[PDB]
Amino acid sequence: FPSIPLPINGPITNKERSLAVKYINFGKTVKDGPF
Amino acid sequence: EKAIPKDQRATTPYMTKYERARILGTRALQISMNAPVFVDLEGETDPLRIAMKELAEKKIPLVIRRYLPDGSFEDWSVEELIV
Amino acid sequence: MKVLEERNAFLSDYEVLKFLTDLEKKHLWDQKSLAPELQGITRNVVNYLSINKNFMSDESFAELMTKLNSFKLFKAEKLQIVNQLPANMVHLYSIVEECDARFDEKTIEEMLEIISGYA
Amino acid sequence: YKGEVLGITRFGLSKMRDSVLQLASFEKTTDHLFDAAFYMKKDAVEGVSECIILGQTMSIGTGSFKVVKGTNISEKDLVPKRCLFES
Amino acid sequence: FILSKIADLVRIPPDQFHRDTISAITHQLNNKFANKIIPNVGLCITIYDLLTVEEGQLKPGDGSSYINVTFRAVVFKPFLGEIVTGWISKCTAEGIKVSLLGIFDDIFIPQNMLFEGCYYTPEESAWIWPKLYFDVNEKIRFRIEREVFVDVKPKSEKPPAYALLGSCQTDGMGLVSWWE
Amino acid sequence: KEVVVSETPKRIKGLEFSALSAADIVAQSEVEVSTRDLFDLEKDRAPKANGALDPKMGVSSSSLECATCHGNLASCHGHFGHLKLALPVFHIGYFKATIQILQGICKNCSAILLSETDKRQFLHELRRPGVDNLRRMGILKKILDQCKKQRRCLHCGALNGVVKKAAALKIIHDTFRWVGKKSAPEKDIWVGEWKEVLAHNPELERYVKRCMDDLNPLKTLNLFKQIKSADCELLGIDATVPSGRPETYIWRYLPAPPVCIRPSVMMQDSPASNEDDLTVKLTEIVWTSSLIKAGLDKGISINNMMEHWDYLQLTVAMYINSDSVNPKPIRGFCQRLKGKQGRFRGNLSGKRVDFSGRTVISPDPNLSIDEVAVPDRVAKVLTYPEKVTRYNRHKLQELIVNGPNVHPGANYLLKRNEDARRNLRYGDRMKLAKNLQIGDVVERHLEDGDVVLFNRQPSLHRLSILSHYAKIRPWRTFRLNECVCTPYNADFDGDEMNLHVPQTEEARAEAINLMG
Amino acid sequence: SLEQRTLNPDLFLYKELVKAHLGERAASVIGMLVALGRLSVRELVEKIDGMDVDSVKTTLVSLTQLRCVKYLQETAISGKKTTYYYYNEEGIHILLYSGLIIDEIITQMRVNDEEEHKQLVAEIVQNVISLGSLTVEDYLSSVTSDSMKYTISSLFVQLCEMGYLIQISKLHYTPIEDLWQFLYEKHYKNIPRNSPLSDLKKRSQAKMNAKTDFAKIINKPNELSQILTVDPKTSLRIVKPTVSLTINLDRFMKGRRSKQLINLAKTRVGSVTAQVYKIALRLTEQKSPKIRDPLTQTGLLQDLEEAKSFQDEAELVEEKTPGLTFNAIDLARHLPSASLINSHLKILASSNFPFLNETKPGVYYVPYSKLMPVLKSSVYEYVIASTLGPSAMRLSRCIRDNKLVSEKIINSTALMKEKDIRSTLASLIRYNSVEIQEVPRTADRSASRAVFLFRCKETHSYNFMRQNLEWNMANLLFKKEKLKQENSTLLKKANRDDLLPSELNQLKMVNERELNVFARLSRLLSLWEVFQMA
Amino acid sequence: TEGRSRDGGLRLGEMERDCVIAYGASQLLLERLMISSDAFEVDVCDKCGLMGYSGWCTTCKSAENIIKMTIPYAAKLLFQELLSMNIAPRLRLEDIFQQ
Amino acid sequence: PVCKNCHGTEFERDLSNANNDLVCKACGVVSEDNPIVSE
Ligand SMILES: [Zn+2]
Ligand SMILES: [Zn+2]
Ligand SMILES: [Zn+2]
Ligand SMILES: [Zn+2]
Repeated sequence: FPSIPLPINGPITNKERSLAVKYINFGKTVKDGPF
Repeated sequence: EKAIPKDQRATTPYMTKYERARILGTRALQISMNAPVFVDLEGETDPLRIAMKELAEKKIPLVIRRYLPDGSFEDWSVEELIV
Repeated sequence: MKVLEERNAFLSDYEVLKFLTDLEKKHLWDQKSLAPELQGITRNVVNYLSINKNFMSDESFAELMTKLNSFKLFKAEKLQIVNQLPANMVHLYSIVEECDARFDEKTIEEMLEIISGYA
Repeated sequence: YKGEVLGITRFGLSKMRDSVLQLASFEKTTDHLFDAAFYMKKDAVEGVSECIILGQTMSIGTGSFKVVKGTNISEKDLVPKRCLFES
Repeated sequence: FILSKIADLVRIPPDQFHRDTISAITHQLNNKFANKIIPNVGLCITIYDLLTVEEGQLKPGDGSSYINVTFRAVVFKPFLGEIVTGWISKCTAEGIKVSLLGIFDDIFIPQNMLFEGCYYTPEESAWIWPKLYFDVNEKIRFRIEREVFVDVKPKSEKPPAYALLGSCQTDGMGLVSWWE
Repeated sequence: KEVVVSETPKRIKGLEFSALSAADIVAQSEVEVSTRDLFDLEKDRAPKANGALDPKMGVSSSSLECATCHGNLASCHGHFGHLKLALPVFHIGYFKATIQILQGICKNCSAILLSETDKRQFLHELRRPGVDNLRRMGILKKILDQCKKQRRCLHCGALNGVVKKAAALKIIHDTFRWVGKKSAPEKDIWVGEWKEVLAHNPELERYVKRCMDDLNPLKTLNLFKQIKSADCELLGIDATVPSGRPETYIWRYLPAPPVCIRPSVMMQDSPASNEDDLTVKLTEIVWTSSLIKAGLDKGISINNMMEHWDYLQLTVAMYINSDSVNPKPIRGFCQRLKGKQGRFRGNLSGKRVDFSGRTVISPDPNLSIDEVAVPDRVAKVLTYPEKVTRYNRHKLQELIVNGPNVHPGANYLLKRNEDARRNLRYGDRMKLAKNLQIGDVVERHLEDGDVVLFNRQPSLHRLSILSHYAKIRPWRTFRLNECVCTPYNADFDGDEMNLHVPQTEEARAEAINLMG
Repeated sequence: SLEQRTLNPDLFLYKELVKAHLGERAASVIGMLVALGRLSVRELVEKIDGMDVDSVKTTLVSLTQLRCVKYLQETAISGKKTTYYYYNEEGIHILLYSGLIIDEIITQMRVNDEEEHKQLVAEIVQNVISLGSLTVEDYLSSVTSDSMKYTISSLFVQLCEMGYLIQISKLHYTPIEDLWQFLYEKHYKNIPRNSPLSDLKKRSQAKMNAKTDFAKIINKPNELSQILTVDPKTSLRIVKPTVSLTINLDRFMKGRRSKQLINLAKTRVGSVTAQVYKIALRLTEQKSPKIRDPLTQTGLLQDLEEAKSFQDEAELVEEKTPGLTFNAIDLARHLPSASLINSHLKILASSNFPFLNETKPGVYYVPYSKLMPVLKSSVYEYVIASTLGPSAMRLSRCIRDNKLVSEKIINSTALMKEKDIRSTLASLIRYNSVEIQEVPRTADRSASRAVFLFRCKETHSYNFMRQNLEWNMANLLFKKEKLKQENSTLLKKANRDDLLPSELNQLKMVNERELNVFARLSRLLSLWEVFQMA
Repeated sequence: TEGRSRDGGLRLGEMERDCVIAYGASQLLLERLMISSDAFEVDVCDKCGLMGYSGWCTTCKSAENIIKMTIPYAAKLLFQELLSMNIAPRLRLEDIFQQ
Repeated sequence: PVCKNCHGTEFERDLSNANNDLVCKACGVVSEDNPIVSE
């Protein structure tokens, strides 16, 4: 319903798909931690 | 802030002007909803007039719970009141 | 509408007949006036469990409960096996687990004659 | 009774009692409504002139006390049917 | 066959003032709690006793007597492993409609704990067996694992209020006449 | 179903007011009124497409049906519609309170004009338990005195002067308070931009001391939305509710009231319906907002649309309170809650009621005090509900067989299972007399023994009303005993008084023992 | 999603980010703190509903360890001591930026190649801040007795003494305004009675002494001479082992700032000079002017005679600091030729973008106090040129140099057709990049007898879109955990094994779509972080 | 409706509301201002308390927390046109019993 | 238009007793009382 997106809508590159790995295991570290 | 027994009873023992409009007010609705009355009625109608006759023998099966303004109880059986 | 607690205690299946037997008493000559909704449900309970018991005094019920619950702590299942296929040990094998490797004594033969003596 | 002698005008009624359904029942109506929800006020319904329009049992007069029925029972038959719990 | 400490208030019509209190509070709670389900508890049958009762209050618009009380009643919660012999009244092509005859019939129990030759044969049979068949109106032994409780009404039959889970994992399951 | 249903009767402890959010409007509305025109030229009876007297919004007639809830007029409680404004406007009720919310805060960084160790002292006076409304707004007077006496802000150092009305209904901020030092980083940039435009069209120098930067309803929403929630309680509004943010106090969406509030009255001089004042005020704003929304999309002049956006700003402030016309005046919301019996005296404090009557008075000595005499032609209209019991079963059976043409009779009855009423002038009575289930209620006429209230209409004091017994006489006028005339100060010169009759049993008892 | 898009400031970001990977009991407590400001635990209890008094303290000590809030104590004279609790602005940024801390360590530290701690130094950054505060003895007591611990212990002095691993204390852990309070009256009570003259000048005595100390107190954690232990046996250089430390974002934010400038370099110059500009900046990343500027955060920012003094000395810090003014003879050896490093640096002075602009002949240094507003003016304009037409880029720049333009001269300065600009300019009114100035020809602001002037208004024009991205940072990760609410029956199974064939596919389609999220979260993170240079 | 040809019905005024209140009466004042004249049946919600129709809340579309009461029609109609401008009469409910 | 028990189709507005109700001749059950006139 709303138009005009941001210009950053692109296929993920191999420069940062390894960087996206470091997020999800960081959340699995802390949430499976003490708290 | 709870029930108050007979010893620490510190208000009037008197059945006030607003009591006999409410007790008689709520009794006639019970009569009109087919609750059985206790007194020796003759042929009467008019469920109010059967109530204020039955008040004269002091056989109301009720009890008034007066409130102190601090949210505390105070109880008085309707036979213990005098008019 | 407040539920304070759900599982206060248990109640044995004799009182399911016994307390309901007195409920069958003061209900205007049940089952024999053929010549509300609460009546029809409350008779469907009493007949279903009694046929299982058929196909008595409460004292003789009581001492065979004392002999049975010889467990250390894991006993509570003695309440549910009171009328469920009497005189059958392969029935009792599939009810409680880890008893085929613990009841290798003369207990499990002694428990059989109590249940068949109840029959 | 609130520290200073004050009239019975608009300016006076704003300083005695602050119950916004009663003040709207007075002369200037909407000027006490918008600024009530602007500050997000909160009043219980205990005065008489707002128990009228909500339509509830009035707090005063013969609406002070309540009517309680005798229950003609004591503890003499309030024991359970406790029998044969676990053995 | 267990008790549950619950509390609720109950009204009294004025024409039951002539009858005594304990029978009156039992009667009006019976037809409220006769053949009813309880949210997240189970199926209440009949009021057992009366623990403690307060004083009767009155609503001024109605004029009847309204009373609150605490009491426990009987409710059928066997166990999560209870052996029981029910009956049957229906057979379906993906499971089996085994429910206790006499009381309630809102039960669908599957067969997910049995062997590898289990399907439907439309010849009044369950399936073809690798053995005495079983049919309507006879004692059929089945157990219980779980139950599902939902109390949501999406206003705009499969009644989902009180449905049990059953299986027939061991031998002798499907008919009680296979043993004894 | 086999499921228990149980509820207790409940009460209302007290109201709390709030402004509902800009997102809850579409949450509680369910239709939308984008289009304009009220009646389609289909030549149908109820021609309404989407944005009109909409049949799934409500129904303003007796012969149609509400397509949302259901029912014609007995059942439909009405439903709200919502609009969508093109670009925001001010709220005329909050217009007094939308400038107190701005005099405290910075016009550049949108922070409150306080120091840190000073603001912590103030809201301490909010947190103590003993606070009533009279001093809670008392300390809110001091919090806006302290801010406007402080010239420059705390986060970007920007200048901040004063802001007030422009005596339309827009507000302007004077950021110019120089004392004797004009060497300010605000002032040098102000002249630095201004001589650039004086190069061209240089006729404009006589306006400059008048001209001043404004705060339109678009940038004030962007100024309110910038602010943090931490300083909210210091200037009146609080957090912990979804609608507590202070951007909701100006319009962005407005709700449409259900059509029972604005009934389509037919004057019955012509087969066209004369619609009330309130629809065409809401109708003309969806036309202005639609052509503004089309105006920026195709492209229209900024010197043209700024008065079209001034128009609905002036127009929506008339839908609420019609005193801001700056002048056959249209009736508004604020024009009917207040005033000479609009609401709160003519419909909510003092109401209009059923079961009354009104004739003139004439004296009579021969009847006792407490005994008002009621004529019979009014006495077989004013009925009284009365339940059936074994104490009075033998009377009601003889009374119901009389019927409503002889005097001691009834008019209506309710059996237990039926739900509406039973008319007694129609159908068979004697067969209906025979059943008379014991839990039922009939409506007998007034007879000698019931309870009648009676008062003069100009009521001086508390004792101008009092209640009497009734007894029926075959003449036509009200008669009372003479000794009670001195409270009524009657004078028998053509005045008339009314009579009342309660219709419960607990009011029948209370009227005697307190007003006999 | 209209419920959320309307009544939610940055609180909609802060509430869910601690709700993302941390317990749910603590997401509601700091939502109460940010909403209501500051409060004690004693009256925290009735603001929330459903958390017991001790259950707050267990929840609050759970949130304390990650350094996500900041307490402060004041006592009553007749009363006991009370402890207020604030919200920490940058501690919650750490678990926001937590993915990007990992990728910078490898990129700043290129001295090692195919090391056996590639797994471990990325684990150590995940091991220094995930548990919260951390000291030396807590990681040698792991399962590894030695496993060359002396290499790994001495690895950190290379990794800590470059910065951004400063010993933790109470200084950065208590707020700055309240830190500025109790040192102000102490120097105000250092001067007693009987110094009578110029009472309005005697307030400056504590005020000038505050600035000298307030720089020294913030330098105490920056003081690196007290985090060393030169061990005379078995070692050459090691940190003090009894030191509790965490990450410090101050170098990281400056390092992220230098990551932003090289992109602006690669746009305004080709490939050869962009490689030159990156090398010289890395040498001066460890000591730079502060990006947060805590001295301008709070204080006497009201009056212009001091508000100008917050950048007069701050500029004078930048050019007169010995640790960055490079002589352009050091740079030729660090690249993997004294004429070329003059020639490629000569054009940095020629361009009108003031980086390496002004200098003393022979030395060179880049300024920041007159640079990053051109960076703020750079990333702002092209985003407008992306989200709508490039004609809107043309109208924006026409109002930049020409201030307060009317509707006749826009056709004289720029040149497009007349009907098309109004279908473009009005789009820029709606987003608060252009403004309205009104001039009345008649009395009482009569709308028809008026023309309408414009302005840039450089301060409102950024603050709109910064919250338009903070909400956009907050909107997309709501679809992260909401996506985890469905398909929850198998992620519990996928966390249990450590295998149905058809169910494995719907674990992949919920995997590459959230893989797109963190890439789309990173790209607008850089477009946002430029608006923190205040 | 006012008017003899409009089939009448009397206006019980505002100082007549002042005339009853001095008698201390608290029951026939309620019936003559709600029951005999203007009685109306409203089902209202508990949480986020504003009105709803026959079986819903239509702002939290759950239709569970519904508590039936009765109020005058002149009190319902205030609670809608006052909601037409942007102020909300949020209702809050207690039970009568267990004082 | 259709009664609730005997399903009659004719309704006769009685206007003698100032009620102006709606009721059929067959059985005597009212359809809708309290008429709503548009003033
Ligand atoms: Zn509807
Ligand atoms: Zn500012
Ligand atoms: Zn609700
Ligand atoms: Zn009929």
